[PDB]
Amino acid sequence: GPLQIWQTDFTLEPRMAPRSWLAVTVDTASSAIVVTQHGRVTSVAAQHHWATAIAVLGRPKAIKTDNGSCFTSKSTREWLARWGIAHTTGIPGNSQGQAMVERANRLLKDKIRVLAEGDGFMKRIPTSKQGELLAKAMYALNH
Amino acid sequence: GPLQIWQTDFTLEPRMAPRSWLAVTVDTASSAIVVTQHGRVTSVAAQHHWATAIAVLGRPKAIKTDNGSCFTSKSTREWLARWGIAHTTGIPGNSQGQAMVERANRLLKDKIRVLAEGDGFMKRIPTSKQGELLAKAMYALNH
Repeated sequence: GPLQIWQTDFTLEPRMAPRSWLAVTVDTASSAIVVTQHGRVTSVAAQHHWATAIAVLGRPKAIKTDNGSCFTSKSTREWLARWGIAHTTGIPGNSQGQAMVERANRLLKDKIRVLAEGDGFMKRIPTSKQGELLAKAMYALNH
Repeated sequence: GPLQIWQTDFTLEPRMAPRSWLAVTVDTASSAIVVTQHGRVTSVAAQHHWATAIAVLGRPKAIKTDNGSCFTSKSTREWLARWGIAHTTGIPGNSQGQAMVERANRLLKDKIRVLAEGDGFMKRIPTSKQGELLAKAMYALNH
């Protein structure tokens, strides 16, 4: 739709190392999730994530995040303005701007663990298998 | 929907080198496009592409391709059977199974060129900028 409001954060998932930082977006009205893998939490990683999320879900009206450096930076402020997307920040875990994405963090990590163990991976997923496993987890949660 | 029929092919786009092989899927009923970048045309690259496409569009009922090696291989036949997705092959360019995806190849390449030149890239896109540019092209065509 034309009035989406997203919540975005980062969560660490060592099953996906070396690119173990998962950037996670939930669309607040639909609950759809987009997830991407990153080697580090940086302003540019957030921006790469949102570029992917726009290609999957469409362009949102606003994004809610916490007040960490990758969200409060001049870089990210300009990227969001470039796209015409509004942005509000708050404290880590604030229920208003972040509780839904915290729940998606946990749903994703549980699903990644179940799929991985099912394929016989009890610890880190082999690098060559990670992309398809992450995409299967996203498919499964969105169904 | 639950009855999608896709057409998939590969097209070479040197603006995106070194990962210049674009895997392209169109959903035949909706005309939505998914595109991913690959360094080589292989059975596994097709499979990585379709894993992404399932996370974006949902699981299709069938996929139409040509009869190249990456589509007729025992590997790809098993991957598709694993997912419960039916598959038909035909001759390169057959209008029945491939004309729509050939049109998406051309729409994508034109859009990539327009965006790239707009950002001042007259030849290859800088590697660090390619992911977001490809995702912008996919967004723009699907809108």
